[PDB]
Amino acid sequence: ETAMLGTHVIWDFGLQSSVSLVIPWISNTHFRTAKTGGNYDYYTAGVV
Amino acid sequence: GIPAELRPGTNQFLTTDDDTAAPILPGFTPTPTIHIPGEVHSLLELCR
Amino acid sequence: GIPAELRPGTNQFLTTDDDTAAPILPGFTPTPTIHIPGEVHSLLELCRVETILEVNNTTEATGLTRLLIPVSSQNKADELCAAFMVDPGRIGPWQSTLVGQICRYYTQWSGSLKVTFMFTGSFMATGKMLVAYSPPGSAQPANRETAMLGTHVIWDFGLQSSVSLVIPWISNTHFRTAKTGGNYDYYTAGVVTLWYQTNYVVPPETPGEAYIIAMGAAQDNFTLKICKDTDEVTQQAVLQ
Amino acid sequence: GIPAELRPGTNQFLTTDDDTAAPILPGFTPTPTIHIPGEVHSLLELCRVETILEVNNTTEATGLTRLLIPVSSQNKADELCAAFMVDPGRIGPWQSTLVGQICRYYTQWSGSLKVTFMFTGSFMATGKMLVAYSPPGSAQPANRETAMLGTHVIWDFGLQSSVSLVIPWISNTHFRTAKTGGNYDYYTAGVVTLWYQTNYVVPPETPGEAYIIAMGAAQDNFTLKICKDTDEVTQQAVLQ
Amino acid sequence: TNINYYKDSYAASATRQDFTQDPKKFTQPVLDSIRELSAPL
Amino acid sequence: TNINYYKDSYAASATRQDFTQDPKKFTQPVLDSIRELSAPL
Amino acid sequence: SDRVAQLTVGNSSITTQEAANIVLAYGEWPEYCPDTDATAVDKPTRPDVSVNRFYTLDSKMWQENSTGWYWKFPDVLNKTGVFGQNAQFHYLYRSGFCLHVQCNASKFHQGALLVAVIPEFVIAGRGSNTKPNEAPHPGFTTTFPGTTGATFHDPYVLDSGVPLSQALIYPHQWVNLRTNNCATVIVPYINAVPFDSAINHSNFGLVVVPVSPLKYSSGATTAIPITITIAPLNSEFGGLRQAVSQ
Amino acid sequence: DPVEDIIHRAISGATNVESAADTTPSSHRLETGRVPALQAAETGATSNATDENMIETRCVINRNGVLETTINHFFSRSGLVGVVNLTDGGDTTGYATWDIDIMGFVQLRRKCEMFTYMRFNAEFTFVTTTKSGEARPYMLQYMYVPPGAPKPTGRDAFQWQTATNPSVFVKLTDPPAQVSVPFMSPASAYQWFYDGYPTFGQHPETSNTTYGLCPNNMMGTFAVRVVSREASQLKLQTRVYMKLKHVRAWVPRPIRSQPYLLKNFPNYDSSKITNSARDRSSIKQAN
Amino acid sequence: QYMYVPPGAPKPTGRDAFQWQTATNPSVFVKLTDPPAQVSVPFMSPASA
Amino acid sequence: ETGATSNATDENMIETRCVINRNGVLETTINHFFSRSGLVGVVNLTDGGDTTGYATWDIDIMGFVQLRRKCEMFTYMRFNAEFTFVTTTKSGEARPYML
Ligand SMILES: CCCCCCCCCCCCC/C=C/[C@H](O)[C@H](N)CO
Ligand SMILES: CCCCCCCCCCCCC/C=C/[C@H](O)[C@H](N)CO
Repeated sequence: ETAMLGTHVIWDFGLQSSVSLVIPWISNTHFRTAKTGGNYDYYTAGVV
Repeated sequence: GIPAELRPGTNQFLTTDDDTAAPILPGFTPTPTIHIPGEVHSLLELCR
Repeated sequence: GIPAELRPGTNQFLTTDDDTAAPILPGFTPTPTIHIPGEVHSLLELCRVETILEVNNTTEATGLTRLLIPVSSQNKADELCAAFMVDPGRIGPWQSTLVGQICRYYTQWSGSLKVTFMFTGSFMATGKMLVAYSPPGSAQPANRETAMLGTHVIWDFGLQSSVSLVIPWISNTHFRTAKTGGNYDYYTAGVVTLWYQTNYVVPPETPGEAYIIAMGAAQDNFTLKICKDTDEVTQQAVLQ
Repeated sequence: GIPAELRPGTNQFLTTDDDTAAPILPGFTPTPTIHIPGEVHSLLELCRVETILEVNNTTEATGLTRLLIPVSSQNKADELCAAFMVDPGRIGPWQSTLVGQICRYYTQWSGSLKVTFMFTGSFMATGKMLVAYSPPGSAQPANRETAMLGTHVIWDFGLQSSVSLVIPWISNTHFRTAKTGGNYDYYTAGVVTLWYQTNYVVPPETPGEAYIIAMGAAQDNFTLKICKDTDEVTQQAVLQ
Repeated sequence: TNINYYKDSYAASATRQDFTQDPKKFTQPVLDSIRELSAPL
Repeated sequence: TNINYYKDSYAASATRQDFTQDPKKFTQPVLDSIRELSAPL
Repeated sequence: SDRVAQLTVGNSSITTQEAANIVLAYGEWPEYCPDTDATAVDKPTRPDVSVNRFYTLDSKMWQENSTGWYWKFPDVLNKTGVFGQNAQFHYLYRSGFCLHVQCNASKFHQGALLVAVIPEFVIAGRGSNTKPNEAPHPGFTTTFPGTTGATFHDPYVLDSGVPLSQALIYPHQWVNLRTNNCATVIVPYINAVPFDSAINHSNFGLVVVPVSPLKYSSGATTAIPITITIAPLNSEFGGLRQAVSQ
Repeated sequence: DPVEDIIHRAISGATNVESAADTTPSSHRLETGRVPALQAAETGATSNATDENMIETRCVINRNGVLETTINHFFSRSGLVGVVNLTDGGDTTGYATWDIDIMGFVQLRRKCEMFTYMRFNAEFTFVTTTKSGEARPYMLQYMYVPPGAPKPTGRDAFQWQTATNPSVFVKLTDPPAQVSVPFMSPASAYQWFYDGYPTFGQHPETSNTTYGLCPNNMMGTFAVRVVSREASQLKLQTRVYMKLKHVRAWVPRPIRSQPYLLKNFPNYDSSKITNSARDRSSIKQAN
Repeated sequence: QYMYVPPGAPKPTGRDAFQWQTATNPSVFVKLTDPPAQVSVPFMSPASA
Repeated sequence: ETGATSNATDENMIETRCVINRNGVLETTINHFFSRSGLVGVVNLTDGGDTTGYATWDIDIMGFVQLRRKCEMFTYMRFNAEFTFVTTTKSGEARPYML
């Protein structure tokens, strides 16, 4: 009920067994440095 | 309202009087008629 | 003043009379109207809509099982699943439909009716049913070699689980009075029976007993007339 | 004579019925009219005019002090000066207004109202007040950090001592019935509160307590309907 | 389109309705026009 | 060709009849038109 | 082609394999209130993507004896999301809803649910008492159950004293385990007034009633959850004030 | 232009149909993949299967009229919405008061409750008589008391001066009294079902009696007395009939299946549930 | 009170019965001293004659 | 102080939408406000008591309240009038006597 508040897709097993979740670019800065941890958690993209 | 004066012959029921009466079924269309042979109009046909 | 003569029908209150009465609020403009979706004009729209029809009644089934009729694997071939009389104004299955409740405010009815059956069984179950309509002149058929002699449809469980049996308008008179029983059996419409065409086949490890939901409505030739007051409701005393 | 049939509604006297009656003076020409200034046509003109509104009631203030509400230097900041509910047809402040008396002859009302505050303090006194209108859904705000969440005006004592708080028409229904209390609280308009924005500052050797006169009226969208008979006056017996 | 059954006009009905307003005489009876968007004094 | 004896229109009679039907909104409230002769699914 | 389908609103998306078409209630789309129909003079706020989007509620586990459930829409969403916060700070509310019900099951399961949107759905008291002062009244939490929903005592009358067989006169869709695994209905805003309070008034209810019961064979999956997804659509708010949740 | 995203029908239509639908001649069809019979009831759309497609029909030009089924002829019939008992001689008393509710009892209530919203005018007719049915030349006063107007507190009260409240003076031997009423709701339609509360605040789970009530349906009070200074000794009963005219109806709904227990509330008794139908002997035997 | 009861409508079971509310069944209220009551009836047969 | 009421409107004070108002202003005209009839006097006649035989009522519409309070919100009124006489017995009954 919290996780629905973000971008999500409801996917139904069937013929055509694959689904695609796109995760849009959503960041204050134009770029994100790939290094993480420490004070570089500033750049974390999110959790899926 | 419009002035009026009632006359003799008020509140009398004359059985042969030709008038209109209030309809009991508003918006009523009767069963459609069909051709029945032998329609009579005057009794003189019957007499001849 | 203008001479005038009063007639019979003076000082009478006819409840259906169409007249004008003195307004109690001079110079009154009502609250402006707004768009509300769903405006209805005639009751016939209301009639054409399919509504749940109760077939199973008996003394059993309690509340909601009355809507369902069972289908199951039959040992003896050519067996009768269910039946009922198709007069909508008669006490019976049609009282649960909304076409059957709206035709109880009216004396007579004319038009074609349609009955819809939807099969709620499992995807892996198959079968064929025969639903037939027999115009009057006899009681319900004893066997389906008789029932095939009337209007019928042979229906095959599959994708698209619903079928529609239309029951054409077939009567000597243009209209049929909704009252039945007694000498009003003259107006009986007929009986619709529901037969097993072949059987009800199911694979192993799958439920062997299923349900057909039944449905009813009217078509564009269906009309009513002579509006009366319905008998479905009663009141013992004033309602506080 | 011409045939005719009498209907229900014969020989009834409907007090609001619009008819003609037989004149008692044939060939009567009335005294010629002359120009009298101040002719009124609709009561809405009468409604738009601001009238003294009583806020202070209590058991005290006697006759004319009821019209005034005090403002004075406050030790604790962010304090509430006065409040009242803005329903004009409800018993309360609006009974002293002439818009509130004319809306008691009518069942319903729709439109925007405006409230005017004029500051009668001395020329050398300054201050800022916050007057806010809170649409329904809660009792009056406890603190003005809540009261700022509604429609409000921040007003500054100065030359041009009057300010106008308009209270827009904000209701689900097009009209609001003037009756209140009980289940008619459904129609409550809201509460208008009057807060100290900063403080009331005064130089030395000048009165430290002043008065704000309050005022009320209607705007050009304000209308009424369903004229009734008012409850403000009673009579115990015939008046000799 | 009203009707009078007598030749005395005062016996008639509510006659014709009318819509007329000039609250300006009660609301703003002032000799110097105050523009509504500008300071009064 | 009806008549109103008062200037308040709500005092009138049944006024004029009318014939209007769009059962389509109750019967078929579906966003993909189903051709009546073809398979629904 | 018609079976498969995908919705989208806001940042949320739904895909369905086995769906059967879509129901558009009363043949009208949700709209903003026109200038002629409007009454309140304030400028309403139109949040769009922050409000309009799919919200998923907790799931109901459907059991062989299940009697059905119901919800009230400008209720379930009052305490959840940004939609819920606008609803508590605003006195006036208007919007339509896009509604989606989802129940999976195998080709070896059988049963049918009736999904229906029934405007101004008023539950009733259950008892034989004819005296108005001692008569039972159906609780607060039974009338506005909130997100968790409430269950029928006797679904045959829909708790309204009205036959369920005629519930097909309402915008409705069947979810039949052999045919489709989901039901979808779009509801325009309907009411006698242009705006109405969200916390006091419930425009319409939803009813999922298991007409034909749930039946399967030993060894099949027993737990069959039911999940509902609702998208407030084309929303409007007005009459801003402090938060009132009750 | 500086930002792009700020830069941004129905389904069917109504056909005027004066008479019932006709029928066109059809013949046998044998071919594949054309099947008017197979329908899907899951889609929520009713069967579009017609006569002409299912079996062979003749050419029938139908003259049967559809007019009598319009909602505007369906409510054109008058019905009894209330009955008020007045005894002028008993103790003090002297007046009778009746709060206007057309839900008072059944037949007309059950009709109006198959629509959620109704806008319309009304015509009230007052049939007054003695408990014995006889008529006597006494004059009566019927005063309508809109919401918020003070109610009569006695037979001699000043409330009856009626400088504003519309009144009807009629003698008891005369024909019934009849008046037209406009649409007086503060909303745009009457609504017979309101799910919600009239006020904000707490809502106990013990006594909810506030629930269900719609203030927009409260039209106030109808009062009646007999005009004299001395109290007459008689008993009297006033039946109120109303035609319902210029009617519009929205979002229809099902009829009441169960007997009505209360006037303002849709309560029923859950032990007595009627199972609207008639019981039968098994299935597969029709009468 | 003269109430017409079309075929299939429930008949009055007593003077106080709810049958007399007449929300549908057309009625005629007339005092006994007044002129006779008179109404028009259409052709109501389900057949053509 | 100027004696003129506030000319501040809605559109100027806060942000408003476009509202086209269909509400009628007609019912508030003075000519529909007095169209309602009211009781201006009541006169008691006893023909049997002593000699007497007649009743006299000097015409004043200030006789009592509700209608008086309405007409006194204007200083000057010009108008026509329509009088209606409802007569009955002290018991309320009617009897075929000519008056
Ligand atoms: C001289 C007496 C005239 C009386 C005029 C009153 C007319 C009232 C308006 C029509 C009735 C409105 C519909 C009634 C609503 C419902 O019955 C209840 N208020 C809700 O339970
Ligand atoms: C057959 C009887 C007809 C009576 C006709 C008399 C009409 C009188 C003219 C209208 C009333 C004039 C207004 C009355 C003035 C005040 O009530 C008092 N004179 C002042 O206190």
